[PDB]
Amino acid sequence: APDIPLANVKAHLTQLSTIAANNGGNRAHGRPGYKASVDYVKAKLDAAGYTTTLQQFTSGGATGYNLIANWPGGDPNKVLMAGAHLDSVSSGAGINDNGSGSAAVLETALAVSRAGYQPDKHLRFAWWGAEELGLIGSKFYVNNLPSADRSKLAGYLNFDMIGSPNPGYFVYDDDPVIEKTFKNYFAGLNVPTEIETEGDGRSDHAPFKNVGVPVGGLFTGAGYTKSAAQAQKWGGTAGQAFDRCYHSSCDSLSNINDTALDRNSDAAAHAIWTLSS
Ligand SMILES: CC(C)C[C@H](N)C(=O)O
Ligand SMILES: [Ca+2]
Ligand SMILES: [Zn+2]
Ligand SMILES: [Zn+2]
Repeated sequence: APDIPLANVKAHLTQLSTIAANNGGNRAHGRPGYKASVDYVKAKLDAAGYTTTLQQFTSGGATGYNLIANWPGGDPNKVLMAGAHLDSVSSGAGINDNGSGSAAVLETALAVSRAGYQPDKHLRFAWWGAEELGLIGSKFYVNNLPSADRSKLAGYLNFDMIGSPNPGYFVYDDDPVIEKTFKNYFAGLNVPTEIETEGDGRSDHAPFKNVGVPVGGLFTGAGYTKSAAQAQKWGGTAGQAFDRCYHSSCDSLSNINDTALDRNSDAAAHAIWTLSS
């Protein structure tokens, strides 16, 4: 797998920050900042050769969208999916929650095209809308997939908050194969990892997990406090939240730790290449 360039990931975050600033200060469901985010991501994917689909749904009286991108080729009966929610809360730009996961998945999708990669399994990427209203977009996608198509899903990888400013390195403890793939990557960098407990079933992997699709993912921490033991293994500040700007107006471009964002973006590409062989 390729090394994902941190500068390219940060460039997507800068574009999402500008879109929020030009649209009222946020990228929330039912507000212009969300559709403008979808448009930026879709344009990059269409230029790289992906087949893109906009799935529309209505929640809380407003139209939301999911963006689904399929890389042509691969085994249609074994699909590997990776995704991230693209909406923010209305209090701010949502750069770490979840511009960080959205940008890492977008750059990995662009890396597949730049590399001319032809995977054995078919690759599909998704950006979910309305996750902040209760996983509405990912629930809509799973509820609308016929059972014949659900059985073709080999796994779903989720990236939701992967650039926290005072980070931890947490790996989901769901499917064992996906979990091991991420743990082995971090072992090679000599970065320890811990099992994800803070989020639980509170992100877009839940609807997939509930219907039997193997799931996994990465997380760097939100409102919980980093312990002394955690600061010893990862650096940062003990006694302070992993993300002091969670759901706040200060979740902006300065609310990102570059080392964590780079390591998690690289880990995402490593898992996507490894599991699609
Ligand atoms: C609980 C954490 C993984 C983040 C949560 N899913 C959110 O979007 O706020
Ligand atoms: Ca990198
Ligand atoms: Zn989130
Ligand atoms: Zn959130």
